[PDB]
Amino acid sequence: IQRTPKIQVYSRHPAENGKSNFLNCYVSGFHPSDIEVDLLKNGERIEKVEHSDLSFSKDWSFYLLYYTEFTPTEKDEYACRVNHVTLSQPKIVKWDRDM
Amino acid sequence: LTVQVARVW
Amino acid sequence: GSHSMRYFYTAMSRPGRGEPRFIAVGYVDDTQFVRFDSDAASPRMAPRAPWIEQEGPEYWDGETRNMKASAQTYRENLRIALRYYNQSEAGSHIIQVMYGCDVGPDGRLLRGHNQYAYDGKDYIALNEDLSSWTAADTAAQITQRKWEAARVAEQLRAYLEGLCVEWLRRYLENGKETLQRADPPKTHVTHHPISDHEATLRCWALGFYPAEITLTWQRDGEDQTQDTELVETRPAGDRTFQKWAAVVVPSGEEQRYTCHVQHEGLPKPLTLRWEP
Repeated sequence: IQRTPKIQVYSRHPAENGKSNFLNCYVSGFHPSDIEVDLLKNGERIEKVEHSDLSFSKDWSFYLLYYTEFTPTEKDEYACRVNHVTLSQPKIVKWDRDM
Repeated sequence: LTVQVARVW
Repeated sequence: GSHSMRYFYTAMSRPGRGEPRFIAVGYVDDTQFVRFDSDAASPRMAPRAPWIEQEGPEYWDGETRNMKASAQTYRENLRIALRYYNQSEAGSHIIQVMYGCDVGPDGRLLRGHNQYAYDGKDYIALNEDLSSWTAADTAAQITQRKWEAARVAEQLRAYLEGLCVEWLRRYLENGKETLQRADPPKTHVTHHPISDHEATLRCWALGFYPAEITLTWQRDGEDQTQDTELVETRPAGDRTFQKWAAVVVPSGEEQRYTCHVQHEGLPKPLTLRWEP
């Protein structure tokens, strides 16, 4: 029995163009623990992405926070790409400044 | 502080 | 007010790719303060919060020794579980452990925890009496019999009532600046038309600690539980947490909706509406 990840893409602080910020991708509710997470800038993989230490919730499902420093603009599009054994194909969630 | 011994199943 | 210390172990086998990985993390409330990872270049219990850094070398060496010992035991337990469930040695499996103590304002033990899972399902758990066990299946019953024979529960009770509470109290004093500070949510309501006759009202809560929070929408003073989209509380990366709740409302009826926010950091619950 396996559980597919929930995915949220968001910024640490309220986004304003030109201001330094943190781009977050939070994956949770999944099992087993193996998971592949990329942060994308205009469709391409961001290189310096860190993540939290593996932990889990009371229902034993795992969660992880992937994050990177970034400066939002009007042009630049950001997303989180996630693969998991429960997923036949990687799942892409776009950053929506109001989500 | 962690518990000091783990138990065998 | 009330506080908790929690440790979370994950032991994951990986046939053909070396010995099972062992990861341990420790929390006080919603603040991680230590980690151990057997896959690190130099595995050791390491600090993850400022207030734990003051612990001396005997703390860090002792905890490192313990985690390496625990890692070996849980690698053994993974082999044992294969036998108990008649499973092949070809698959990857996971043992999880969570244990710790809850204390009240006076620092007295409220209750202890010591629970185990195998492949994400309940395996065995120490009951609230800290003296008996609940086993989830006939495999765990074997473990229960072993642990009853060796009187494991008494040793866990001793830890949970003693060192767990004692060290939690120590951490709370050493980290009082942050562990005993509630940051209230910064809140606002956003409004976005979906169509000519419907709009989304989204109630935001940002920058709050601890993670525990209640966000609710009411329509004419009645809870809209079933029609509210509620995202999981999420970490901002700066200790604080975020959450929102959204409802879809008929255009022109926005002022019939109120967002209600409850958080430890708030002197009284907040009521917010959209402000055009």
